[PDB]
Amino acid sequence: MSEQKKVLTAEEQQEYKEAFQLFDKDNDNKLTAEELGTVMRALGANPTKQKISEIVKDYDKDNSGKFDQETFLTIMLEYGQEVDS
Ligand SMILES: [Ca+2]
Ligand SMILES: [Ca+2]
Repeated sequence: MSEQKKVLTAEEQQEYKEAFQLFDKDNDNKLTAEELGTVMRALGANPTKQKISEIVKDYDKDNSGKFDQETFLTIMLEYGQEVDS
């Protein structure tokens, strides 16, 4: 295959699986605000810990201050692609 899709495809699933897995040696199956900020930076540019921490505490208040793969997979799946570039 000449073309490739790193979004809403198997490539995205594996990419994120290893991304969170490698950044989760504690084996918690989740990532804290700080951890999420590191992986999120790859999707955006380079935000501040205080900024990301505020979004995590506001986006994750009905659960906790951690991130679950299911949440990221659901959001990326509902968006259809999220990023265009
Ligand atoms: Ca962890
Ligand atoms: Ca949550």
